Amino acid sequence: MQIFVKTLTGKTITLEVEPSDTIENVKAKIQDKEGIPPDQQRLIFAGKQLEDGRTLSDYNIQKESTLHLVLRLRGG
Amino acid sequence: MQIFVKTLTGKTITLEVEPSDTIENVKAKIQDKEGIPPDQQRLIFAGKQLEDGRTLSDYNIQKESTLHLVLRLRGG
Amino acid sequence: PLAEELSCSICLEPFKEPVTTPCGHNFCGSCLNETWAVQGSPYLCPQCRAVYQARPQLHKNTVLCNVVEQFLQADL
Amino acid sequence: GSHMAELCPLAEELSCSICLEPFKEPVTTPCGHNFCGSCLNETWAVQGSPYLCPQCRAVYQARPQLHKNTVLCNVVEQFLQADLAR
Amino acid sequence: GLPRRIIKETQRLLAEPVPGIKAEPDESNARYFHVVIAGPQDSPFEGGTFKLELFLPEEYPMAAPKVRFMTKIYHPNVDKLGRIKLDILKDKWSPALQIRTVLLSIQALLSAPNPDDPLANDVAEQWKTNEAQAIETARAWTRLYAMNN
Amino acid sequence: GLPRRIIKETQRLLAEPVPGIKAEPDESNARYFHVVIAGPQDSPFEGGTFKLELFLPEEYPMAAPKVRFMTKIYHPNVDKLGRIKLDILKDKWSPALQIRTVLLSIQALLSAPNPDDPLANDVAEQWKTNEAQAIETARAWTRLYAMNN
Ligand SMILES: [Zn+2]
Ligand SMILES: [Zn+2]
Ligand SMILES: [Zn+2]
Ligand SMILES: [Zn+2]
Repeated sequence: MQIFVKTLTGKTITLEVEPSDTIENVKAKIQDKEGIPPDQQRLIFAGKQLEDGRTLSDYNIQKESTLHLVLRLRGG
Repeated sequence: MQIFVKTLTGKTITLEVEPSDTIENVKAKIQDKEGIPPDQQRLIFAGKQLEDGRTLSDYNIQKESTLHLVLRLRGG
Repeated sequence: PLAEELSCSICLEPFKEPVTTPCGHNFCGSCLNETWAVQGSPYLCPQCRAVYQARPQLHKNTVLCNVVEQFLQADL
Repeated sequence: GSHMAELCPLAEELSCSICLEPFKEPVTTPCGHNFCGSCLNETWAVQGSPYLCPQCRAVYQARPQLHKNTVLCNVVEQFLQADLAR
Repeated sequence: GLPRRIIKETQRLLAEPVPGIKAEPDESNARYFHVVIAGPQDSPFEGGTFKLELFLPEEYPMAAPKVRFMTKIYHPNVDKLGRIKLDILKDKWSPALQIRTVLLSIQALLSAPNPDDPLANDVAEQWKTNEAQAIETARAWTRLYAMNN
Repeated sequence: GLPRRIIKETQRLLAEPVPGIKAEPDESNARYFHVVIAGPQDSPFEGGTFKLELFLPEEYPMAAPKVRFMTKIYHPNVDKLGRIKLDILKDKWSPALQIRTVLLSIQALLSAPNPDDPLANDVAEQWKTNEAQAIETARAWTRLYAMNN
């Protein structure tokens, strides 16, 4: 299956994934595509900040879902 | 008028010039297109190394003449 | 589309005299100048938060310039 | 191989001046020049400090750490990979 | 005489709406944005619809938008006046960030409170020492304030 | 098993010959190049046709080609063995340079001798202390060695 990632500029990249892929994996593909290291990436879906250890299917992220890329944020 | 400059890789760029342009002006145009500063540029035409102060017409360089780019060289 | 690859993440227009940071990210010279003129050390890449303890001097990416120039001249 | 017609005029801009092939994982020097990561690695592994830009002889007193230029990667990837619909 | 980025961004905002987030400019002001963000799934704010004010200062995009909750919310990183203590809104802002990604960031902040560094000290304290109660309170305030308007 | 660059370069050389310069590979060796350079106009070598050997070592383009005059020439920067003291052939080489640009550079060197840093000290001295004589000598040698060869 495929998914989409909306990058900072609004530009949308498409990613080849399996549902068993971790968010880390996705981040690595994004790093390959966008040159942003994973520790600086945050992926938002349904308003959740997705967690590195969980998988795409753990979040019910299915084909042609869009994940929104964001930079590391810290509430203080 | 137009002239051609064969860059290091072999790709040929075209330049809008006047016969009254100095080799320096040309170098500046090459620098604009290729990012090689004039002090590093050397232009060969009819086997001569063209001089910064002289103009295109001093060398009888006419439209669609080709100049060959080379790097700063020093015989020792 | 590469129309988007070739657009600056700061001004959202096609790169103008783009410059490439050591972290491999591109900005209009002016946009990045403005960004890092605004602040003092440390200087961060807008795109990946790569940290520069001083402002790196950069010249324009002539290939990318020319590619955009081709893109745009072709469009017209 | 074939390429999308409108992308064909980019072939020379998008080729490495060291290996003369389309950039592979290109890297951009601070002086604004692009090389396949490997080609530049080889070039500057050959010598020791100072390291000079192959294109403009800009002098670096140490090996600059450089990451791949993703925009140029993706552009090159389009130039190569873009096909018509089948 | 709007800077072209704000025009483009606004256009893209209208054309490419993100689910769970509404942002539209004020007809009397292109720099003032009326925002509504949905509370994130599986959060105490779930089912909530929170109104925010987003404002683009003159130095934008070199400086962050000014963003303020206008709906009351129980969150250690948001005070009684709705002010948001989030790093991307001050020192760790980036001109590559945008309205969209700022709002998404705030939504993520709702999804992931940080009591260890407080803005609302009472709330944050409550959140550390008594997380369950703080969560239930957050859900309650979400019901009372963010299921109308 | 020729590197693709050298193949390409050779093709371009054949297709895009530069005026005043001939370069062809040896049928028995793709890395051995038989070169002929025209003496630059308005140089003491004008009217000359100088044979050179250009050779691509295994490390090319990371290392410079080996280039040697095979025609005898009176030049401060070329010795009796034809060896050429030119910086781009050693310390100031760059892998972006090519056969074409090296040959052009040698032609340029002919058009612009440098006696102050000698390879042939006798010639360079003569070039310094008595330039007219050195030029006349160079022209004489061009006639004797580099015409009808
Ligand atoms: Zn820009
Ligand atoms: Zn960066
Ligand atoms: Zn290469
Ligand atoms: Zn350079």
